[PDB]
Amino acid sequence: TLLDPLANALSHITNSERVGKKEVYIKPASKLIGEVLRVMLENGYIGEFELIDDGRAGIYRVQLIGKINKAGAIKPRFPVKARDYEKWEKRFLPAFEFGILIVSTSQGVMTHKEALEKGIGGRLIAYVY
Amino acid sequence: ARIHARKRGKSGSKRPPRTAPPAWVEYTAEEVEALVVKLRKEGYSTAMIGTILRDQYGIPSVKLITGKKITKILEENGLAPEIPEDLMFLIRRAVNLRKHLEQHPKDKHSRRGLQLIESKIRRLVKYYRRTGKLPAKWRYDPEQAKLLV
Amino acid sequence: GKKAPYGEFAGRKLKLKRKKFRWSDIRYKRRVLRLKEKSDPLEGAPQARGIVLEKIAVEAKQPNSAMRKAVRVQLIKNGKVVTAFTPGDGAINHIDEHDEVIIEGIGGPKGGSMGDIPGIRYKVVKVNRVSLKELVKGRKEKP
Amino acid sequence: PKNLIPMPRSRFLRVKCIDCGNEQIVFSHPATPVRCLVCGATLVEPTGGKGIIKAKVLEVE
Amino acid sequence: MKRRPRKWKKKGRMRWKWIKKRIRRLKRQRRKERGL
RNA sequence: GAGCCUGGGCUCCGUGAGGGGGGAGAAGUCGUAACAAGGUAGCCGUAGGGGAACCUACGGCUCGAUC
RNA sequence: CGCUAUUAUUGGGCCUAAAGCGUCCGUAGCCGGGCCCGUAAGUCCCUGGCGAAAUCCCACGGCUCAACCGUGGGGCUUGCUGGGGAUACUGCGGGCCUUGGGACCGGGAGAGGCCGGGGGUACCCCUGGGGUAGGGGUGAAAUCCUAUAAUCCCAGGGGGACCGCCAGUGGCGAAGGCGCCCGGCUGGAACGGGUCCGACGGUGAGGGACGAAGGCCAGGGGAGCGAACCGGAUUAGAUACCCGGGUAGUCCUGGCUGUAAAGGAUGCGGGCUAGGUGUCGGGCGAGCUUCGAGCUCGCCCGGUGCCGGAGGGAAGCCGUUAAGCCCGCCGCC
Ligand SMILES: [Zn+2]
Repeated sequence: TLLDPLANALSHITNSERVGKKEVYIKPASKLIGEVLRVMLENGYIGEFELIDDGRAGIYRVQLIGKINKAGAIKPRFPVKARDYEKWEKRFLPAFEFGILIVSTSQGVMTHKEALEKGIGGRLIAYVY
Repeated sequence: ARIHARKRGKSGSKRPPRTAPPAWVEYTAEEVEALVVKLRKEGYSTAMIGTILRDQYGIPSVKLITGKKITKILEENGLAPEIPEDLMFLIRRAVNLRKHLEQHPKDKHSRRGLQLIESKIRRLVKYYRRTGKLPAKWRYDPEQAKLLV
Repeated sequence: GKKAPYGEFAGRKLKLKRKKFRWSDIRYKRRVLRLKEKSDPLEGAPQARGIVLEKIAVEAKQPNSAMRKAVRVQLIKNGKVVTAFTPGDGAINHIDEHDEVIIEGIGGPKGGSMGDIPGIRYKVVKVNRVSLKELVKGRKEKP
Repeated sequence: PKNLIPMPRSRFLRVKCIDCGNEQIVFSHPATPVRCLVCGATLVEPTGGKGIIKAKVLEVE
Repeated sequence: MKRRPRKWKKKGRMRWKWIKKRIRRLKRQRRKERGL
């Protein structure tokens, strides 16, 4: 059955990118999905997402701009310390500053660059490039 | 119905996303509750009570109009069932099927149906124990279900 | 389907899975059960001393045609009898009976037989404390 | 845009009973027989899917 | 019996079913010669 | 509490009249079951039969050809 | 040790190359929908006390440089423990939700299963009637039946198995498998649904239930077919293929065995990635109508087939009924 909606959101985005779509709909919404999309917009990988209220659990409408090669969820959500980000960069990304690891911290959801600036670690939940 | 047969049917209801009740409704909350109680005393189940309210009285979503559910109304009053309706329905089915198989020993295709019914019963029993609508040690026994029904 | 188990709290079962299927490799099984130490007449050594009982000849496998010269050897460690090859042209003329001899491996796949020789696993190195290479050339003399 | 938010194809109807003249709101896809609360006559007969109306439809909500 | 569907290809081989019958005969004789 | 004696329980090892299969080996014989519709289409499962590859029956597959 | 992604967490495979249990139910464990409140066990940061020396990395200095030795800075010891703070994720606890799942109602579909009754042709035997020299079978023959009247035709009586055409690329069922008609008892699915409950879910080691043919036990029955066997031909030989007979068995009652090319040779659930054209069931909308539970076209849901672009693959080929991309669990190599 349904186990993880974030993984599904990101796989749907990847496949629609591969075949050249413009708008994509994500049916079970969540605040993690909201925050991940917020990070992606700030870094310029999408455009103009909005939230829609069905009576069940909202929908997210997202617009694409042809900038994503691969996006995915990281399972299991590994814990990571402030001094141990390069291992995972090498494991998930193709070059040294190319893409973003999305990290969940006690201070909120952010990229590993922001997290390193603040000197904090947390949990890995997504990669985008 | 996917639990055993694994067919992906979709034949349900389309409820619109409403925050508030509509104005074309003729009845008020107190009249609605009184109707619920009357139809219970006539000997109806919750689901039929609601179907009748929707078909003959024009009431959508007792929970929209009132702020409560049918079973909550009946518990506010003294007309709720001691064990839940779905479980009772399943137990009745099992009891009837068992008396059938006492006279038909070599059917052999309805016995699997019995087994499936009783597995469903056990699932629900395990849930209702956790939630508290049954004691933590309640057990399904056919010989005593014969009297439950 | 997806490889299993992949969960955060499933390490016990992962470890068990790998332990289970590792017994399907012959190398691990032989190393952990010590089967070569149990069937090897050299008792895990690189060389062995023995005494010559009989000179013999073996037929080469087809499509080759030749008689490879060999010798039967009783091992002073345990009394077991094995067959060993004598390399060189004329090496067999330098070996008498009741001579003592040093035996090593012939060099083959999985520590075994080599080339067109059927079922010979060992090779002669020394005769009465003298090298076959030097005997065959003609430098030294057998004592 | 598309079939995003599913919405019902059924409707509620205001109908008139001829003899008694009563007005009544009823459902279009019933599963029970629908009667008048005064006469006791039948106003909608149940089928698969949509009911067969046996009275007058004044209004559709 | 554990069977291997490879054995049923009748190339380089006699038919598997008859190999099986032979195997069973040898087994029974070994049993009623071991004493049982 | 050694050691001796006695009845016990596992394990490894060494021998045995006679019997049983397996593997290699320039080269002994009997037939030709499988590859072509391989000369009765082949194969699975079960049971009975036969110097030997094999044969027959019941149910199954096509990994089977021609009109 | 590496080579070896030939042990695979990083990082492998299971249609045809080794590999998906015969199918299902479910125990432990593993994986688990959305919102609010709290907690701070996991998780993260900061600071105190420990983790001997040697051995490791760096610089400088002393032996002609170097190896070596010394002085300092780090690391190693897979971690333990006392405190301070944070609360996104996981866990625990307490309230809400309805999308996943279960329950209920309604008009329908279907060879799903059990019990009982009534029937249909065909085949075998027997008794009467007619008629008289062959029938049968083969590639050709022979055994065999027949003058104690066969084969063939007619009137009757009795028996045991099976349900033709319609019949399908069809339907139901977990699979195995299920076809004459009528009646009774019963299992499950789909569609329609501002009906009820409110995450009750997925998978499933061990364990259990069902499970073609054949074979076994006990009691019956026995038309046709027919392993074994007995004859006749063919044949270099014939322990075979062909022909004529025939025992078990095939049927019923009650039990055991638990096996198959038990094959889609393709484990089960969920989300996404062009469709076209057929067909079955339900619903809706339009036209026709012989007014029919009827005909035609289109659309939604669910089943079952054929073709095919991107894509995938060693290729054969698969291709929204993936052998593609993602999230899980079991079994096997
Ligand atoms: Zn009226």
